[PDB]
Amino acid sequence: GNKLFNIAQRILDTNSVLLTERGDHIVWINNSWKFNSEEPLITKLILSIRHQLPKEYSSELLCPRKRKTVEANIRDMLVDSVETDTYPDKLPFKNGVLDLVDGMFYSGDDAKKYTCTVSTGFKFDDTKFVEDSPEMEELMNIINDIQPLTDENKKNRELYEKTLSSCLCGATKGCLTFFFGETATGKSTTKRLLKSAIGDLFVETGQTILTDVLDKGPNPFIANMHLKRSVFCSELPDFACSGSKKIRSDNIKKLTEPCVRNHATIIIDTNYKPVFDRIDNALMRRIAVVRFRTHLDGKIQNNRYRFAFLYLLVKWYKKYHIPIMKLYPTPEEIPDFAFYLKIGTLLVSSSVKHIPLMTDLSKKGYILYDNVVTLPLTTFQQKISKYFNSRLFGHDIESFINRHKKFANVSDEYLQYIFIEDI
Amino acid sequence: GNKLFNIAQRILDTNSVLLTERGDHIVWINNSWKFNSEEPLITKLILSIRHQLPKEYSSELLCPRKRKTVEANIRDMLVDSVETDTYPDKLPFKNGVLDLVDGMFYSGDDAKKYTCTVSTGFKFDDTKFVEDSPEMEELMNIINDIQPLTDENKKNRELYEKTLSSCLCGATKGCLTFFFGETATGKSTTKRLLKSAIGDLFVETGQTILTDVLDKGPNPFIANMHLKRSVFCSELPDFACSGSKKIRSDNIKKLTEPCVRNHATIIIDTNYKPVFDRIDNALMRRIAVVRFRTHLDGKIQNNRYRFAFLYLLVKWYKKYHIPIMKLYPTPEEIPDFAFYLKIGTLLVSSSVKHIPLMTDLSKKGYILYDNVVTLPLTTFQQKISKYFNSRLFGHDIESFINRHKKFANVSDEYLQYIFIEDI
Repeated sequence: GNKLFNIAQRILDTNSVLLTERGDHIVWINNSWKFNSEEPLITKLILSIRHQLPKEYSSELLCPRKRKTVEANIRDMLVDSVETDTYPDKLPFKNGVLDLVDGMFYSGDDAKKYTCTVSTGFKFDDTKFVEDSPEMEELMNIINDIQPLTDENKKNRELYEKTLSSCLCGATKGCLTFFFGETATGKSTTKRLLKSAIGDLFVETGQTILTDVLDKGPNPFIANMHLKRSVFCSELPDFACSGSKKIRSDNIKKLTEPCVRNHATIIIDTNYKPVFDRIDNALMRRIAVVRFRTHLDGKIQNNRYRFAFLYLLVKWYKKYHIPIMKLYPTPEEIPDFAFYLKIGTLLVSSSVKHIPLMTDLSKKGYILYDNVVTLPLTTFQQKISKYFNSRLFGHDIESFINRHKKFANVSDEYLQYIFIEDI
Repeated sequence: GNKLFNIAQRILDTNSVLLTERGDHIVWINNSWKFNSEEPLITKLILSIRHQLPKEYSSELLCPRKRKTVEANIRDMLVDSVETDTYPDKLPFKNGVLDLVDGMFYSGDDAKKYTCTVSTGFKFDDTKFVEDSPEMEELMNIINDIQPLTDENKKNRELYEKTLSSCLCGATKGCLTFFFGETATGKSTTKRLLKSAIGDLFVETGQTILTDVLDKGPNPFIANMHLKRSVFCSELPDFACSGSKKIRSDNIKKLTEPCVRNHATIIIDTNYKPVFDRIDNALMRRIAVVRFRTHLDGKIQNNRYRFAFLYLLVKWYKKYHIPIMKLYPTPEEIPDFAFYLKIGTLLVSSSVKHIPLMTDLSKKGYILYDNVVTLPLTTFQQKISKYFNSRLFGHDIESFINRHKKFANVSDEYLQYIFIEDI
């Protein structure tokens, strides 16, 4: 056999080139995984790899024709595709990868076992990443001041922790966090703090994507989120005042779908209660709200506590986080949302069980027209007005009636729903 | 004579490369058929098959130039052309193919004779596939609880069994199926079972990109379904309220025929009565409805019932399904159709034989217009009111008279339809 095939076999044995599902080849150089298409990097690896080879095989990887032949031989013997960006339990660095399972830092060729195409953008240091230090002593007071240790907030505190516990674990988390508070309440103190802790992956924006459809075109806002670990909405549109675009909805549902991969959590800071275009029953299944009831900079700007802040995060991924990543929505604390569940509980549509009960509802004023319960117009309106405060609620009631004006005819105005309290 | 020519002849004799009359060659490598729109794979196949040859025709199969020469010789020996995915009774797995008419599993080169370019995405095994297991016992318990064998539901049960087994998943089948019943009655539980049974080939979609024209723009759905086996609509209540789009009948006609391969069954399931933009001839033929009126847990997540669902399906296919996948419509239980069927039966276009019979209709007050028998305007609006209630059927009557009226000159509009109930 010729020497070129043996050299190619040896290079493949020292596995450094992999084939992706897109048909491109990824190479291992400079302790990093390079993935490129316009510039072939195979020959560059061939030139550098010659040092750790027998001298007889060496001194031949100099004429470009030999390197081209070796590259062709390597390319012709790769038939199995592999997947990238797996193990959603470790995070990369400029010098290796840190595993959350045991807090150990793979470095050098140990990183080859993980196909991580991104990095935190800065070097990793084991120093200052300890459970006890002067920075360790001077910390966990800002959080306690910002997050009270009271029992009623304690669970909320855990929920407040949970977001950061899910901040870096990327498994296409569909959930929305709403940090509610006011000025100088410490909510902004955590702002950009993760940028000190994580960096590079931390990205923030305003309302540009909050009031528009991401499918508008090939904007960068639908390109960078494919690999970002987390995102953070900022600013205060103040939906209440005139001129706001309210909420462009279903964008959250669209982004919940993987691809079009996506592993960035979304956090929105608000000093006011938001106003939405509409409400769908699935919306309460994703959004959560965390409040703050409380109300020096250069040191954080120096990023002294970069490794120190990571340790309490590690403890938080130890707590309530190892088995599952699940985020539990809390629609109860969301205003303009309790009304929807209240009217849903008190009002039901045509079900299987009401078939005999119409016989009773006939004496309740419910006509049995079209084999369904029909209530005379404005009768339900006055019933609700007696069972509610009207005013702001009454406007929402009228809006819901307009949205669901289930009228068979223009002359025949009725409601297809059934009053629970009528029973 | 020429060693490379003999090698190419032997490789062709192995029957591993085929032409697909589309400018591309399919290659049988890694126990699977792969296309050639990617980088050429013939050289990879040659390098792989290298071993199964004499050493004399093995040593020189290392230089890329000789491999390219052999490939060029190989390309000149193909003048024929074969199709892909022709047999409709085969279900392709990752490690083999399952027969449906008989019941047997190929695994390896035995399955090479079948040209299938798709797979379920999961490897198939005889273990947990046979009967007499706790999983299948739970399986009949579940399907008997959800679908009782009562005489009321016996037709519903038989249509439901047919619809699941209606997917031979190998040929284009029309008659878009419909599922209606009470929600939260195990109807939604079956979609996860179907997802487990099918795997990657199963795709479900909600009401999105459905109420509009699917053909406009290069939509991914029309691009991917060419080699898909089962795609059906998700369970969503119909948007019959204010500010809601309607169901376009042109899309049904577009999807009922293969694109210029629609070998998939389309099912629309919901617990809410749909509404219709327009009606026309044969549209009731392409719709079939199965009632779901009649009314586990973590075992669905671990797909422990993934297997044995296929023995249920194949037993259904053996049960009265093997004489063709012909479907039958059920438009009786659909609104906007009963009155349409009645007016179709009660009215017929007048012919020459009805010309003298007009004299009898002359006793009823009908007047001939343009020396041809017809129905004068306003002389039948009250006639229809006798047969059908004005309040509900008046909108349908006015819509029909606005759509189809054969509006002639002023005071000469004519209706070439007679009443068979009167005569």
